[PDB]
Amino acid sequence: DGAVTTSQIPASEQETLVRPKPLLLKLLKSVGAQKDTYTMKEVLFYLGQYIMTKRLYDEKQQHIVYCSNDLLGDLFGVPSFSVKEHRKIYTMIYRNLVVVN
Amino acid sequence: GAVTTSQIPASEQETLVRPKPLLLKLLKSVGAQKDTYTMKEVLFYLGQYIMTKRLYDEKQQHIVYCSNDLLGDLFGVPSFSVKEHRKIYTMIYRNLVVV
Ligand SMILES: O=C(O)CCC(=O)NCCCCCCOC(=O)c1[nH]c2cc(Cl)ccc2c1-c1c(-c2ccc(F)cc2)ncn1Cc1ccc(Cl)cc1
Ligand SMILES: O=C(O)CCC(=O)NCCCCCCOC(=O)c1[nH]c2cc(Cl)ccc2c1-c1c(-c2ccc(F)cc2)ncn1Cc1ccc(Cl)cc1
Repeated sequence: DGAVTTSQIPASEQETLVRPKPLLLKLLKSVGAQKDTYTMKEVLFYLGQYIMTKRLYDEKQQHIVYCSNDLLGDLFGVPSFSVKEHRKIYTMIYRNLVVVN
Repeated sequence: GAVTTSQIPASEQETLVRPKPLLLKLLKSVGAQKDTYTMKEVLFYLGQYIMTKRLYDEKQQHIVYCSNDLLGDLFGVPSFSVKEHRKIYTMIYRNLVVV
């Protein structure tokens, strides 16, 4: 299973095991995820998959994602965001999941 | 899909190309349906291929290790930097056939 690491977020935090809520789980499965429980790295991996495959990044500024009017925009609750602002991105993903025990 | 740059003239990114069979197969493995693409479109599918297979280095995410992968056979290097767009265009241009 794919996973991505960032240098901006503590390791132990990236390794948290989590259970996506239904909308998020549906998004992940739409890009090939098979399971119900993931580390946060694996969640970041499949969301990268999704952004890429729907070409949500802006053609001119490819670090800006326009998620407005898209399921991702629903989940995150913003029209757009920068892929450089990782803590921000973790904050947005968190309300869409439950931590496992 | 489609993607573009700014180290390469935008006109040139729109150039219409016909990948050779191995490169075409690589593109088919990530969902490309056509025989001919814009260079932008080819780049887009190559970026997807690299993302999906995690060819990029874990730490240095702008470095791609293609050694021992079909991508390496095509490109003829074991690694390269995604920031060197001309070098990447050149590698792709060597893997086309004529429409
Ligand atoms: O040329 C330059 O100057 C810059 C080029 C460059 O450095 N490119 C490197 C791209 C590396 C991509 C590695 C894989 O990344 C991911 O899996 C990933 N997952 C994400 C999920 C979200 Cl919600 C947002 C972004 C990404 C993302 C990604 C992306 C990305 C950009 C556009 C796109 F369509 C897909 C992914 N770029 C870097 N990353 C790494 C990353 C990891 C964790 C976090 Cl919290 C944020 C970012
Ligand atoms: O997290 C951070 O702090 C910084 C991260 C960041 O800035 N991310 C930028 C967003 C990534 C953009 C994704 C869309 O890009 C592509 O479609 C693309 N296609 C390629 C084909 C090859 Cl052979 C190599 C790289 C890419 C690539 C890509 C990538 C990339 C990096 C790692 C990866 F696994 C996949 C794509 N990063 C930027 N790009 C843009 C780009 C466009 C044209 C050319 Cl000639 C070179 C690069």
